[PDB]
Amino acid sequence: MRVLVTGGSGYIGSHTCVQLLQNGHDVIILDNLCNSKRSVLPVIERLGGKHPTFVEGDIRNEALMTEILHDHAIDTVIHFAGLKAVGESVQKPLEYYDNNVNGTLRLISAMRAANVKNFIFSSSATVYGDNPKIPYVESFPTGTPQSPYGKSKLMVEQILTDLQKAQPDWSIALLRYFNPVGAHPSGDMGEDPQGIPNNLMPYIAQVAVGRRDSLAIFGNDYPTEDGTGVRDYIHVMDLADGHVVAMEKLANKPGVHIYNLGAGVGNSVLDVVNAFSKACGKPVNYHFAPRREGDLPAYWADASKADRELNWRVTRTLDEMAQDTWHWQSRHPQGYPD
Amino acid sequence: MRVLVTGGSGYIGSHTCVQLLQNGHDVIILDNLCNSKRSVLPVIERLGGKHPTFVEGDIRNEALMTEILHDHAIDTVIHFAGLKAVGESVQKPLEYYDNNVNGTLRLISAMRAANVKNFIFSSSATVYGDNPKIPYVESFPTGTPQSPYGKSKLMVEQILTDLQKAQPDWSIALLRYFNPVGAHPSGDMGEDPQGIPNNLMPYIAQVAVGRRDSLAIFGNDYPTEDGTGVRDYIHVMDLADGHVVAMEKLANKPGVHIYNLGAGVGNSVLDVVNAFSKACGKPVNYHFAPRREGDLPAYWADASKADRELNWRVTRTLDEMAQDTWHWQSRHPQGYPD
Ligand SMILES: NC(=O)c1ccc[n+]([C@@H]2O[C@H](COP(=O)([O-])OP(=O)(O)OC[C@H]3O[C@@H](n4cnc5c(N)ncnc54)[C@H](O)[C@@H]3O)[C@@H](O)[C@H]2O)c1
Ligand SMILES: NC(=O)c1ccc[n+]([C@@H]2O[C@H](COP(=O)([O-])OP(=O)(O)OC[C@H]3O[C@@H](n4cnc5c(N)ncnc54)[C@H](O)[C@@H]3O)[C@@H](O)[C@H]2O)c1
Ligand SMILES: O=c1ccn([C@@H]2O[C@H](COP(=O)(O)OP(=O)(O)O)[C@@H](O)[C@H]2O)c(=O)[nH]1
Ligand SMILES: O=c1ccn([C@@H]2O[C@H](COP(=O)(O)OP(=O)(O)O)[C@@H](O)[C@H]2O)c(=O)[nH]1
Ligand code: NA
Ligand code: NA
Ligand code: NA
Ligand code: NA
Repeated sequence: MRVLVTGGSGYIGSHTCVQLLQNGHDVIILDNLCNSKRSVLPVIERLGGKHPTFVEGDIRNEALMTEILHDHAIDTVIHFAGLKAVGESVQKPLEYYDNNVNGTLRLISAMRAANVKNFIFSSSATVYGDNPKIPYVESFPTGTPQSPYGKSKLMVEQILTDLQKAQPDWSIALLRYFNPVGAHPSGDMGEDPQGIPNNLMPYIAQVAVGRRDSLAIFGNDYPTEDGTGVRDYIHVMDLADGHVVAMEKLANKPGVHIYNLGAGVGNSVLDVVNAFSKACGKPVNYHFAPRREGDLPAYWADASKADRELNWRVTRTLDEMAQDTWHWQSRHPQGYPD
Repeated sequence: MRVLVTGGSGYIGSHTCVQLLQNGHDVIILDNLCNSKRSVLPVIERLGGKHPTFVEGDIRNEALMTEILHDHAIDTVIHFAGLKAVGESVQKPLEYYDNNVNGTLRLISAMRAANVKNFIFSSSATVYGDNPKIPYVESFPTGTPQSPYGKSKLMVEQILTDLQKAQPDWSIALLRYFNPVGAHPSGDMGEDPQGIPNNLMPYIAQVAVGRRDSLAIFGNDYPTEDGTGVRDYIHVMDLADGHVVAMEKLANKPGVHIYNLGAGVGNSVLDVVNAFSKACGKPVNYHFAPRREGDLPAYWADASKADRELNWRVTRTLDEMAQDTWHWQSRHPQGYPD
């Protein structure tokens, strides 16, 4: 199929592009480079084994999106583009609503204009809000996300749902992500955050590579087995594969298809730390710090629906997640070149 | 004060502009004329007793909004501009999210750019969602609106709330409207809907003027005293006054100030019909039809907060609402001239 991958040069999108190309799809990447570099492009092509077309541009530019869509006879769109720093979202709400809410709105309006009706959206477990029932199941009513970031995702899910009701020929997949970690097994493609990493894995990795002193573990008094927060970690390669399957199986199948994409099990902060120390060959330095504002103690996905309906399930392990991350971090300590 | 009134040429905004001018404020009206006519302008000036500046333009145009704001040294913004046909919103969701969500986002981003930090937003009782507890109180957590229109309003309230948290010097009033009816007592300014009116009052008025056959009363089997739906009707003049007070009293008072603006009591469809028959001097023709999709049986506002904090309360009656409406309808059967 002809697929437009917005945010295609970023973390999850890069890996997704590789798997898409491996599957022989024609890929057009759209990215504004606010959080990624052109240097990942040749890596995508090499690992994907096929050239993906790249367009530098912004999802907010409806006219350009329309042009791209038509120009490339796109059949389906995978939408990864947006902002995702939770804390920053609290500080700069407008930029989040603009990039995420308006950004998606501009893109789907362009789709309408171009007659494209298959969409895959990068959603989030934040949409469940403060749900005491774990694991989280797609059948659960959404809650109230605590940050502007979380809210922006839930708002987009609602807008897409309304759009589908109004244009019932559309196929829209709402893929709810949990905690994506890992890197392509080659060690040549991975997460390349700028500045202080907000997520656990990359932070640990930077401590391990020697850039940082100690990992601050946010809270050690939660009602979990070891007192640290528990999450559902998923290897970016499994996530990428889930996207290829969803795209292939849902294209032209009218409806709003919601799926949690996660491993279906929880791991604590210590479990992750331990796996990484094991991977890197040295004990990762860490200390206990106060709980992080707005954090939930524990949650993980219920991934039965994706297994059942798409025949998709994770295959990589937590150790692999840590190992692949360390491999990338260590092979490319400065990330992608400028 | 110097106030920018978006949607100023529409129903509620026109009346608000009149009262603002009467209070000696300098008013700048911004409207795209998608649901109003330039012919209301001279009426606003005449009834307001002072000239309001008018700019034809769109809230979505951030650059223009910014320019206006600066050019006119605006101190505060009253935001009435947006789309509000509920049924159409279900059919054309994108236009609603764009005009309402993105439209407000563009406007407040322009405000940021221009250093304007006082805002008044036209909110809605739809934000309470399907709340069984009536009357509705500001202290109630919001619910889930059933239409794209309802959702767009709640999304804006959330975005504004986040904005205020991030720029705590801002003063933002979330004015939740219930069922605005009536017309300026002069009979020369009123609601001028195009095509079939969606709301009860105007529909009744068109039946009365002879344009329509019979009012279809949506449902007669609700758990209400007479079996018809019950709502909180508020005279547009009281609503207008509430806006002047809110603007004057909340300017430069940091926070998110939420107030329901309603009469605080409920009236059924039959009560409204009866009041109008009385006003127009002839029995209004009507029949019972099936319930309207998504309608709630009964709800009204709890307006104690506005009374207490702003010393504001309604003063016009249901009869006045009907009378003023008939007066306008009858004096100007073709509405505002083209
Ligand atoms: N739990 C969660 O909510 C969860 C977990 C991770 C990622 N996600 C979502 O998955 C998506 C991909 O995440 P990621 O980790 O790859 O992040 P990322 O920052 O690496 O990728 C996003 C890409 O979008 C691009 N971009 C940003 N705004 C843009 C715009 N306006 N126009 C064009 N390009 C733009 C960036 O330059 C970047 O290459 C995002 O939507 C993210 O919010 C959600
Ligand atoms: N229960 C409720 O939710 C409730 C009741 C009535 C009205 N309201 C809200 O109050 C406001 C005023 O309502 P009204 O009855 O006066 O409606 P209205 O249609 O008469 O007024 C809206 C005005 O906004 C203008 N407009 C629309 N989109 C615009 C845009 N993108 N840029 C510039 N101008 C634009 C229209 O031309 C019109 O003059 C609206 O926001 C409406 O949704 C809410
Ligand atoms: O420097 C860090 C980053 C994260 N965490 C914890 O690691 C888990 C995952 O955090 P992350 O921010 O990566 O993603 P989230 O689960 O919030 O989407 C949570 O329990 C966080 O409290 C931590 O202790 N230190
Ligand atoms: O042609 C109409 C319009 C409205 N209504 C009823 O009148 C009340 C107010 O309807 P409206 O659409 O004006 O506003 P809402 O309360 O939905 O905001 C509700 O009980 C509607 O079911 C009716 O019976 N016939
Ligand atoms: Na429809
Ligand atoms: Na670098
Ligand atoms: Na802040
Ligand atoms: Na007319």
